[PDB]
Amino acid sequence: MKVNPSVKPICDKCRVIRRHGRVMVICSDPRHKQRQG
Amino acid sequence: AKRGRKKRDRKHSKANHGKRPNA
Amino acid sequence: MAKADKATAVADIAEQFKASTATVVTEYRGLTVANLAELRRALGDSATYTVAKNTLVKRAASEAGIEGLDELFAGPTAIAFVKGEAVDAAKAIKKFAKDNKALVIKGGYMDGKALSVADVEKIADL
Amino acid sequence: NIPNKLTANVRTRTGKGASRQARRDGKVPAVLYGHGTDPQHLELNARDFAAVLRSHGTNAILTLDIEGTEQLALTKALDVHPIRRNIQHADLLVVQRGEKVTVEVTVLVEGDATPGTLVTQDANTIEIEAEALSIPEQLTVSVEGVEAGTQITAGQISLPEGVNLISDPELLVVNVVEAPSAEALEEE
Amino acid sequence: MLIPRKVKHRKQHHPEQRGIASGGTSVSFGDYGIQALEHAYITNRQIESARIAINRHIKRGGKVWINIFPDRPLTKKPAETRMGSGKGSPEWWVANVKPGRVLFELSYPDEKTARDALTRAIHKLPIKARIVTR
Amino acid sequence: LIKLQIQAGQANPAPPVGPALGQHGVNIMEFCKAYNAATESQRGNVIPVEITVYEDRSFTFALKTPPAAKLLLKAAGVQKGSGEPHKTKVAKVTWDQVREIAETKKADLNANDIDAAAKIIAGTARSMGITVE
Amino acid sequence: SRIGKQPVPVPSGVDVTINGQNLSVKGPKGTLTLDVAEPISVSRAEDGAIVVTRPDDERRSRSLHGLSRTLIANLVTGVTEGYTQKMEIFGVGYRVQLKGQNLEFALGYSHPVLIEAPEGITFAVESPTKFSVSGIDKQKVGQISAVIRRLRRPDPYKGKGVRYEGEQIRRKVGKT
RNA sequence: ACCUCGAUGUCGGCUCGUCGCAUCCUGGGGCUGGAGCAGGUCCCAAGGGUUGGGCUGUUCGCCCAUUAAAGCGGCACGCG
RNA sequence: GCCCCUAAGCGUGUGCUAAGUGGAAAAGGAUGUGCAGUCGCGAAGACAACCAGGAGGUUGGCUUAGAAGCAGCCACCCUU
Ligand SMILES: [Mg+2]
Ligand SMILES: [Mg+2]
Ligand SMILES: [Mg+2]
Ligand SMILES: [Mg+2]
Ligand SMILES: [Mg+2]
Ligand SMILES: [Mg+2]
Ligand SMILES: [Mg+2]
Ligand SMILES: [Mg+2]
Ligand SMILES: [Mg+2]
Repeated sequence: MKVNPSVKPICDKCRVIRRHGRVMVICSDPRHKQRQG
Repeated sequence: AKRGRKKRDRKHSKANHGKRPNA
Repeated sequence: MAKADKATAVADIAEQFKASTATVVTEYRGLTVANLAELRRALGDSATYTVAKNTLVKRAASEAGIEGLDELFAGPTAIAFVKGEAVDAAKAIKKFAKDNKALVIKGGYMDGKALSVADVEKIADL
Repeated sequence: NIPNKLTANVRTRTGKGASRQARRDGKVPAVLYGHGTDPQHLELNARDFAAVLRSHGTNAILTLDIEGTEQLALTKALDVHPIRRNIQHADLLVVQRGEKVTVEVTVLVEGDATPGTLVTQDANTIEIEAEALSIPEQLTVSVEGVEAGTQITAGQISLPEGVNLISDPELLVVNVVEAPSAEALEEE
Repeated sequence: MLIPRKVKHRKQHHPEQRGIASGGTSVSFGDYGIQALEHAYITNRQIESARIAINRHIKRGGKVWINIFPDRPLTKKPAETRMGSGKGSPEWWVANVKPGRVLFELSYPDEKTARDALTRAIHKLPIKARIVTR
Repeated sequence: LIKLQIQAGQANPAPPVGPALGQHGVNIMEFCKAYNAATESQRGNVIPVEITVYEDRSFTFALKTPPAAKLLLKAAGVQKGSGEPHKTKVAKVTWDQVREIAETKKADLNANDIDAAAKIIAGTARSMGITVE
Repeated sequence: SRIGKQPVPVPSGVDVTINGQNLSVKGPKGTLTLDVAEPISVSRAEDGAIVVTRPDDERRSRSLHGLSRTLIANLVTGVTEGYTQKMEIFGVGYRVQLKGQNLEFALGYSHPVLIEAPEGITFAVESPTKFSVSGIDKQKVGQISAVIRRLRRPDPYKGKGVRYEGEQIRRKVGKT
């Protein structure tokens, strides 16, 4: 889980969603899982 | 720096018209 | 891909429909690479497996007397043409359909007139 | 090559203030000094004006309806803005339906040169003279099978009938040069 | 890095940065240019960084133009002496940039590649910029 | 199933087909024996094979056509081809030899006539970077 | 929207009772209740089916329409046929058994773990490594399934742990 | 140089504590080029602990034994 | 300034805000939302999804022990 102020989709399947008062990136690949903080 | 920042921010009040003494 | 590519594609659609005689309505996404290549090699003696686009088939249906294909293009469709004899091509297509249970058959076109599923199933035996 | 119709009303007040008010009201000030007549200050509509400019702009001929008095005109200047893109002032020139005016037309490169080359357009506009109604909105220059170190000038541009090139025929418009390498890109 | 061969005056008065750009607003050489939106000084170091970024993102293709040249020097005190002495010596050269002035231009055929290169170049600048076309 | 290219006068090639086929659990001894017994007739040209594995681990190798690249190379006479298409030549080729190779390869190409076979082989040659007079 | 606009086909052997915002359903597998949102109106058509409607097209209503529609759909599906989730155990020495109404798992831990079945949900076992959980509430079924899955740490090297029926977990390899 | 030259006693060490987490350990979790032990990175978490000696005024720093550790700083570079 | 402290509107009409923004701040990140102008497609059935693929030449050449469509360089093609 990478926590950086800038999050963007790395892969093509990686999706961007809005979690509780924040942005987040999700995918089947656990490496591309990052949070905005 | 927090004190000076708060002062220069309160300077931007609707009663002072963006002008105050000592910045 | 490209508009020129699609134009050449429609051109070949016409240039091969002018040569083919019989055709049937199915879907084209057959199965994995190995068995799909086996099926292509099996049907290569009289037919050839191919796919195209809705707009492509729509613009190609204006050459021959198959203007009635507008209602079929009203929604998806895949076609399958035959070069040689059709009594065996239709039999092989029906065999593959009944064996896979994923390639549906809906009809064919012959003698400039559309035929129903029952009609094609009855005329394929003869 | 037909004229684009448009409405226009005289400005009841000039100056920077009136101009800013008109621009806020979605209008565009315009002058119509004409070919030796008294200048007229009109107010065009920004929306349809920009629409026509994006359709067939770049000195497009126009037909102003000034209080029912139809009159042809030609835009010979466009100062949009330094930063943003808004039409803040227009200068239209009467053509009289038959005058021979000289205007700059944009050139466009079409084709694909040798894969190991690169094309550079040095001049975008070219001084062209033709009938008022027969003003070409664009010019085309073809680049097919062109090798490196080739200079296509203005004189080599194929002009339509009744069209003339006012600028010198030696103006280098397009230059096809060997594709620079990593060293050529890093040594600049 | 870019640096003038010689200047008539070594020390200047911190060139003013105000108003809008009068010239160099339209793209002339390249096909896709970057136009700034904030007035600020751009250093030769930043110019070289942007140029290297562009030349690395574009390999064996296209051409890059830099419509700005850093020639205005900026002095600097020894950083430890007291206040009040002969004016410091120049250490870095900058280029007065105003909003609306095109800084860099590119002539790459691939539109998306050129846009990405210009974005990566702008990411190395101290001001906001936008990509425009010829 | 996999199509592997190999020379004729060889035996037990580890790099090309070693791990490409041994991983499937196929016997190599009798396979290479049959391959040699079958290719002993030509013994003068690289010949590929489209190995089609079965479920019972059996195999019936289908002798395919030689590769168009190597056919063009041996028709030109040079062993190493060019690296840049339409920018470097190696030698000239004869229409008779082109027609001979096309007749020998007709049983693999999707073409229908000798003209289409020639068109396809010429496309392959000009993509490789060679042209025939 | 696209889902919230469709009706809910109620089978024959089902009794639907709507009273204001609340809505109860009775079937063979059991009975359930629900409280539809306030900005949405639920009504039983003349054909027995249920239909949810929204008085506006705001974001709240557009998001709650399909939500409530699928909620009542799952409710009727559960009270009619119920829900079931099959699982599987992988890894040598990993076993599971049924002890009364609770499930006893042995997944290499020093002590065997026990999971009790709460109300409205039951377990079943078809093999020492194959079991399933059935119930009426899809939410409770999914919660219990997720709990049983997370009981063990996910191990991608050997795949040891709990897995769903058609689970496809990622697997890496340790060359050392 | 804006209060303080008609006085604000300046570095250490001893005693005495208070507070922030940018956490040395304990606690929980994500990714690992995490096979296991043992590690690298990040997030939350300040309730508690955070050794005794030789050199050198020393702060700091080096070394000797351990321990989970022998934390970084503000409090007039805390406290005459 | 007009909700109490605290004297005056828990004022009227049209819209925005879900973050206590109001009631600090930068580069950048971002399917939050309202308005307005454009462009692609679309009952000639638009996008996603219920359910199903991507051939022959060929493993295009250099590079590699090797690059078979997926370190890279050049072009980036013919047939079914
Ligand atoms: Mg005193
Ligand atoms: Mg005193
Ligand atoms: Mg913390
Ligand atoms: Mg406590
Ligand atoms: Mg001591
Ligand atoms: Mg302390
Ligand atoms: Mg002190
Ligand atoms: Mg009061
Ligand atoms: Mg902010």
